[PDB]
Amino acid sequence: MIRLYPEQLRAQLNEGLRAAYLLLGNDPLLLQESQDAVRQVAAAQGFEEHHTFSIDPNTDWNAIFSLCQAMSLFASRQTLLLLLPENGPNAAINEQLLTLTGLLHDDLLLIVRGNKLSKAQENAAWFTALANRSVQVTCQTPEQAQLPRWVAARAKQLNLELDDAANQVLCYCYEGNLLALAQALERLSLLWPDGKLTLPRVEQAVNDAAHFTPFHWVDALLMGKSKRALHILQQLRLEGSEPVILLRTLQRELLLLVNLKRQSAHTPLRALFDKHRVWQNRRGMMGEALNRLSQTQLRQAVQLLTRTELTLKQDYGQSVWAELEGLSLLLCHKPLADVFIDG
Amino acid sequence: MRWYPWLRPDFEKLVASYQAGRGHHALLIQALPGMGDDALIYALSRYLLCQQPQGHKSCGHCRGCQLMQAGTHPDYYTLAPEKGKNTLGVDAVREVTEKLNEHARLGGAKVVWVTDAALLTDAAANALLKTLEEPPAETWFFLATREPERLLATLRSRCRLHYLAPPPEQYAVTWLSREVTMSQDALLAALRLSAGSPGAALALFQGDNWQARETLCQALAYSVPSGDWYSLLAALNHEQAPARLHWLATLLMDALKRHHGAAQVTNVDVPGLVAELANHLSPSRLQAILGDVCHIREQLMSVTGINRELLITDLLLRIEHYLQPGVVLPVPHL
Amino acid sequence: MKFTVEREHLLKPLQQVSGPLGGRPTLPILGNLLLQVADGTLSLTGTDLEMEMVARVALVQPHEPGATTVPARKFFDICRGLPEGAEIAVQLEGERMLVRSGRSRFSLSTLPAADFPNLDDWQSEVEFTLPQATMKRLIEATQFSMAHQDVRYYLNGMLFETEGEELRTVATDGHRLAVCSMPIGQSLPSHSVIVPRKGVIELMRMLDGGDNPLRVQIGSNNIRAHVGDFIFTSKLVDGRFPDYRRVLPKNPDKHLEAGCDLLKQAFARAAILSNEKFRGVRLYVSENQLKITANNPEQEEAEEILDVTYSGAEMEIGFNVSYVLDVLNALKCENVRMMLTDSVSSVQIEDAASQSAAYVVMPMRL
Amino acid sequence: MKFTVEREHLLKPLQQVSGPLGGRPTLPILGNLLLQVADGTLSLTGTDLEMEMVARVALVQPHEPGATTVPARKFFDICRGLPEGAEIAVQLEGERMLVRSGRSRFSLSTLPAADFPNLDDWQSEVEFTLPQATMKRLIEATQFSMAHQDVRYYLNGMLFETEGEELRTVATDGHRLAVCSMPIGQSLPSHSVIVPRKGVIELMRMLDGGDNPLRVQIGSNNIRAHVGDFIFTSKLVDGRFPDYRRVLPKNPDKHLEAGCDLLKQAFARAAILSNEKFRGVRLYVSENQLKITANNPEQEEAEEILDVTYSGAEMEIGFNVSYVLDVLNALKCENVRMMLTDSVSSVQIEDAASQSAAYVVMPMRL
Amino acid sequence: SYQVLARKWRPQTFADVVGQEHVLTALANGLSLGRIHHAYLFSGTRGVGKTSIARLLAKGLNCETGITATPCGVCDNCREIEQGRFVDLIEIDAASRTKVEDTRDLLDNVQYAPARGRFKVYLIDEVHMLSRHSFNALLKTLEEPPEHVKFLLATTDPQKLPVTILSRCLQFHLKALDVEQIRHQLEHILNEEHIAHEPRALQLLARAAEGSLRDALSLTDQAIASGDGQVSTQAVSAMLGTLDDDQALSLVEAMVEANGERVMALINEAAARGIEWEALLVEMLGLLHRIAMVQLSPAALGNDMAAIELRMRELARTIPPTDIQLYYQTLLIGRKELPYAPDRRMGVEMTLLRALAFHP
Amino acid sequence: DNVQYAPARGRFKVYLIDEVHMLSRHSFNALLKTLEEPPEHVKFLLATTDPQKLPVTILSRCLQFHLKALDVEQIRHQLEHILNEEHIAHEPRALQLLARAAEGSLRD
Ligand SMILES: Nc1ncnc2c1ncn2[C@@H]1O[C@H](COP(=O)(O)OP(=O)(O)OP(O)(O)=S)[C@@H](O)[C@H]1O
Ligand SMILES: [Mg+2]
Ligand SMILES: [Zn+2]
Ligand SMILES: [Zn+2]
Repeated sequence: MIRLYPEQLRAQLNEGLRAAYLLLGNDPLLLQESQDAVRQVAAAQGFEEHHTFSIDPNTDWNAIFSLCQAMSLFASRQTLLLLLPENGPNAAINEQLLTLTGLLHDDLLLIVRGNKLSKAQENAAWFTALANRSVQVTCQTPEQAQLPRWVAARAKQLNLELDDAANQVLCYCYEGNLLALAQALERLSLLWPDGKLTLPRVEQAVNDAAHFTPFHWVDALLMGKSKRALHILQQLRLEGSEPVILLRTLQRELLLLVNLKRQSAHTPLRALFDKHRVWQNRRGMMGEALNRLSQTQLRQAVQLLTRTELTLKQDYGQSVWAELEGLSLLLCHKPLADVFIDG
Repeated sequence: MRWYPWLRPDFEKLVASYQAGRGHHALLIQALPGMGDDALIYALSRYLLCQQPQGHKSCGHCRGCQLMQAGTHPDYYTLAPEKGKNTLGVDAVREVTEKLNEHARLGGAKVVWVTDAALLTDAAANALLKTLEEPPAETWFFLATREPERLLATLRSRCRLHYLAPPPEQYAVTWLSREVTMSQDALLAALRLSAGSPGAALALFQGDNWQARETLCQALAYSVPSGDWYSLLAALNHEQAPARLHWLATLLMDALKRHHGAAQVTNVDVPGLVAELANHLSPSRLQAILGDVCHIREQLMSVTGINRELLITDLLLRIEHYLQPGVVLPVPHL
Repeated sequence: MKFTVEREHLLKPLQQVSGPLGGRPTLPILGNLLLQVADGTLSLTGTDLEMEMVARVALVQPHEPGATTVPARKFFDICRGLPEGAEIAVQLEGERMLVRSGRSRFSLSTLPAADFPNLDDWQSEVEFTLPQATMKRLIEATQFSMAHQDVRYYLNGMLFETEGEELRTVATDGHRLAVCSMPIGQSLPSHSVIVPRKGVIELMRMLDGGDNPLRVQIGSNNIRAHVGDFIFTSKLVDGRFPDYRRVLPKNPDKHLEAGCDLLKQAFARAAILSNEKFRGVRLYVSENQLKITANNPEQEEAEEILDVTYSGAEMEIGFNVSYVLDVLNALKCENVRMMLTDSVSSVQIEDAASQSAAYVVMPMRL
Repeated sequence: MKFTVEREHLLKPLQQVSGPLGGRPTLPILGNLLLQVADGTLSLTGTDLEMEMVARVALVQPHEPGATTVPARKFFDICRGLPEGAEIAVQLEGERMLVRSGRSRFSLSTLPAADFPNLDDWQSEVEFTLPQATMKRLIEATQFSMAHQDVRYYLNGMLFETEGEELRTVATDGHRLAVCSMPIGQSLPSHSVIVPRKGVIELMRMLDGGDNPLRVQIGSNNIRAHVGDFIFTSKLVDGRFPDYRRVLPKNPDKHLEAGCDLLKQAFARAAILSNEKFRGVRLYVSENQLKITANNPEQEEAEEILDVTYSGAEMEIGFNVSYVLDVLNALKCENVRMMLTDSVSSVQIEDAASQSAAYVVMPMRL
Repeated sequence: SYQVLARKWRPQTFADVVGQEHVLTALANGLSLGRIHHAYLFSGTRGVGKTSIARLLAKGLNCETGITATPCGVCDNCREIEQGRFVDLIEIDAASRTKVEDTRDLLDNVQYAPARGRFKVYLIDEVHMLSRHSFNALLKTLEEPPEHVKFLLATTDPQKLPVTILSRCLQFHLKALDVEQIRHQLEHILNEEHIAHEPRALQLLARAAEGSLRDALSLTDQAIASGDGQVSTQAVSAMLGTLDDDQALSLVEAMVEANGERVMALINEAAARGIEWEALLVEMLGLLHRIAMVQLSPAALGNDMAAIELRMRELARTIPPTDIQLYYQTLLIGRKELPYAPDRRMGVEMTLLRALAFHP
Repeated sequence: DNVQYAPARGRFKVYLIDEVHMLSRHSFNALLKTLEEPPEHVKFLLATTDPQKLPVTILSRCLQFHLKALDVEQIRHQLEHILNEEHIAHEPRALQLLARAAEGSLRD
């Protein structure tokens, strides 16, 4: 029942392997390296079989049952990996997992990879049964604040030397794409064996390959950093993400902000936050957004959003991204006369 | 569907044409909601499909009448949108036209009923144009629409237009009073609100729409003095948003007419709210707000899948902006 | 009122009526089967709003007149569940029919028979009788030229034309015409009607080429045919089928005779290298010579030469090889006569042995 | 280039070469067969890159040497569509091929033979003749155990190892290994190569129980088989087949000899009475007793008792019914001997009379 | 069998068609000279003779007596075309045949020679409904078709078609029929139908036709059905909801003189009498235009309004031209938005109140 | 698939694709490989009214030639020449009106 992290998982494996393993999170590089380390430790221990299966209703289970109830002809103590679906286990998958836990054997080394389960999905019969001998490695992608420390530690483990400028450049270029960040670190190490990576060194051999989500864009707009908002909008545009989801995500927070600002005239903020049941970590962010802009704003923003939606699903043009970045700049502490944007 | 008394004359007229064999193949009924145009179309189809009609009414016992009662007549190919949708596709028109393309099984006449030509798709209407121009022998069409202007020019040209005018105001008032036990003022307000078309007012009374209107009126009464129009969203955000916008538009129009001087108002049931709204707002502000409300209602009705709450709150914010002194008020212009 | 039925005799009419019926009739009662009893016979009827198929079978046990409706799916399931060769007992008791399967009793929903879309009275305009062989031959000769889906609604069926002692079937799709006429032995009024695709297909799949003649009666709007114990009625279209005399070539001067087997083999061999989509071929006809040529978009040339009898000049005619092959397959004779005027005119195909049938093919213009 | 043949002689080899070649080709020329006439022989290769089927036919007419590639499908259609017994004369004019048959002519587009994927001049590492019977026996003995679909690509096929005057085939799918050896009679260098599933399937398809000595040539990455005047070349699947020597138990002291037919019928009865999937059957063997029970915790235990000739220690093993049934089917005889060491070991099955073929399976842990 | 006037009186010769002299002359001259194109696109408003002219051209091309400017209408092919039976005249609906297979078979069967006639006419209706891929595929056929097929294209609005289609087609702009032409055609039809008619009724029906003759015939049939088989002025006025009285002028005077109570009372009583609101707006627009005209030139006023002359003249002396233009603009704005208003009464009241807001 | 085969009689197997911009993105990508390295006896002649829809790769793989709308004077001169060749009476004002009506498309 031990919750651990991939950074310190090597020591946990070295002190002794565990019957059950499961990697939960969203970071691809951390999950991949944890899986590789576990598999290598198992192989050193003497496990030669590395069976992998993907959980899906279309996929069968007779082969899985036969392999879990049977050894290997020219090996022993197999290892089985299960790739959970992105949405998460359903009732049938829950039945399958508890069945697997029922006949689980010590010689089999269980590994599970997939998106981190939710609170409702956290509790389950198979999960409780495995809790007696379950070590779960959290594999979430570090936040922007946690990114510089993570990349600095990664570089130090690689015997490289990074300054503040190089760390900032790497964070900017590979925000949320830590796999590409590590690949870039390896490439830079190969290019310059000396190990000293100054700002020209990193900047001349890097590319903008960051990946984001619309929630990150809304957070950037709330903070008010124009450069980050424009960068994330560019990344989402290049990724091909449709603007409808961005518009909806922006609209939700815009309506929340408008309601809070209008009803905060004679009502304490704490009572409103408690009633709305918003995230505790977002209380200060919402306060900063509210006090950063007055009622003069949050009015042309809504009209601009409505105009954007109309021009999107009525004219069916391609200038939606221009309107989105205009609204992004508007939400920041900018003049934005709105004559250009037709707010 | 129900057969309202005021359908007696018009029906008796239309059937007379079919009594002489000179009836128009394509008939377009211009009737407001609640006027029972569906009942009129059903009665006309029953008369047409009756094997041995007597006078105007059908016999009620011939094979055609029995099939109509059972609702399985091989003829009488009706067109209507899918229950889970709100528009009629071209495929339905295609298959109905193909079925009409051959002789009637009973050897009598074939009837086609389009429940609402307004919901008909442009492609569907254009496909229907050919069969409507030169229908096969003994083929009759019965279209229906609230606003024939919304239909295509060609389709309106093909059809013979019959306008089902509503009854006299007093007749509708007394009919509703006999039907629903409520104050005559509320009945008159509903009738004027429903464009003086009984049945639609009756439908409004039957549902919870009356309580919604009362809540909206109370919210507007609270908002007008304080100026906090945003709270109105609470009483406006609903699946029936266009109806609530129409109610608000009628209230604003009544206030404006009271300002200009008038003896009758649509919202007679709330003199106090109309008086307060007229007193607390200038005629230019009332006109601007009414135009904005009507435009947003039209956008909500015409546009499909538009974010309702977003448009409503944008309208509320713009209305609040207009009330601020020194702000230029937009004026309608084609 | 007791209904005693034998499973072995019950099987056949039920399958025939359930054939056209689908999984979702789209109406609550359309898929239901109307069972009626009159005098000493019972009729099982099924309709799909555009056809009515009724099987009439006699009985020996006493009964009383009546009519009722039974769901097709539940009835078929009950029949399947019962052991083969057993007896079926059905009783009309109240609003729900009662079926006795051995010691078990089951209740089945019933619906009024007055709601079934079936004709109560029938009027016939022209009626006659013919052996099934005549109709089978006529349809086999004419149907393959029937159009499947064309904007010209009148061209997607078969024209039945009864003139005096002669009965004729005509079909076309704008590119090929097939006509088959022959005497029937009795005089009839000059009447022409059009039977749609579904009617002809159902008639063919229902016809068995038996020795018992069938009676056909055509009314103002519908056509009904009774063969043995089955009666199928469909509704016509009356799209004013084009006159077939005009489409035929007017005095085709150039006549050439050929062997049906040789010609069909040559066309089949040419078709392999012809355009798989356009399927066009060229025929250079000269004195006792027929050169068939075919090309492909890849420029694959296929040429062959056939010896025939022909006294005309030299000409080049384009054709659709598929239509010619279909005509030859539907011909089934030892000799084939082709009549034509010029390269830009329709070409007629007949048999020297008997002219009871003829075909016309529209050439290719590039 | 020019030659003349009869469609009777070409119908079979064209079908053979064009059989495996199906679907769209990876390269356009791979969709075309390469035919070459030289020294009185016409060889047609239906290359599939991975596999090459070559059919050779004899030429007696005054041909002319030459090679060219032509699409297989249309050429085969042309050859098949001609009249039976007709002779086909093929010539090359320009970049096209002309086909003449009596009064019929065809033209086909031909790609240059240079662009055809050339069969490299790799010299066979081990070439040797062999009768068909031994090869067929080896394939039958070592084809039921190879994995049909496994992540380990090298286990999809089976491994042929030639050592001295001996050829051995080993197949496995992760649980059982079947190994069959046959003395070739001629000393050869040691060499191991994995043949893929499709290659062996095509090879066994080629086998027809003839008297032609089947010549096998094992190369660095290609295996070729000559049967009479037909050649089948396949690309050996890479990887490294696990050594079978370690898999074979050293001293399986415990022995069990029993009638093969008795075990076959017992397993068939268990399978038919235990059609439910999963839940491998558990067999308890004791002195003159064998009780097979269904592991199904829900389905009733269809226990079956047989009187085997075993008189050793008693134990219960949870085997898979399908696995043992297939293994016993592969060994079709009257008696069978199974040797095991303990509860956890690989039981080796063999014929009580012959021991050339071994069937080392392992129990399914319970 | 009884047929409506639109079907009964469909032109059967180039002389029976009313108006559109230029296109008819061009078609006749082309047929006479033998200079015939392979693509005739007809553009114009509804009810102007698209299908009629297309069918007449098809008859002229397919007549058995050679290519004739005026088809006889009695041949086998001529009669079949008149009855919609001619196989070589394929009438295609663009909206229905939008799928890929439809156009693919449309351009695949062109090679086949005509079954009966000398030209395989393709009459495609409302061509603007075809998909872009359909136009792209049909460009080749529309450019260099075989010399046995003619494409006849009909569309309400030609601009929506791809520019290439317009380039490859001869465009004939069917002018909207004027009031005089519609009145003359209706008079001729009623005289030939042995139906009595009044000049006022014919004028009103022609005015309400809005330039389309099919709409005029439909209105005439509606009046016949309602008018007990008599085209009477009173019956047509009741059917069409035409004021033809001083109510419109009184309401305009009230609107100009503010006095909202009078305007509201007038609208209330008009609604009680059940009139057509679009007719009321049109009448107001006509009155305002007449007031402007008399302000510019007093001689431009007729005698029909003599009973209301002086009062009307008073407006011409009292209202400055700019205010007249403002009122006309407001009335036109109301006209545009009347269909889209929640109710016709609400739209009219909003328009009149907006006009009332304006004042010197 | 049939591009590799040699031309029937012509020295090149010229391809002329009309309105190439209508091809799907996948079709363009599949065509890229043959466009870069076509057989020596194969020539591609793409054509489209809207060149901005084409992928940048397609544009870079081929020589572009953007035909310009013909001048009004050029259209008038061409009309005069063809009418003179056909022996048809014409007036300068009529030719000017026709040239004005035809914006830049000589076909119009
Ligand atoms: N120019 C015209 N001359 C004579 N009759 C006409 C004319 N235009 C319309 N009509 C009459 O109106 C009927 C139908 O109108 P059409 O001739 O189809 O005009 P249309 O433009 O084709 O209508 P659309 O565009 O399909 S709605 C005809 O049968 C005539 O009776
Ligand atoms: Mg028309
Ligand atoms: Zn009746
Ligand atoms: Zn004629």
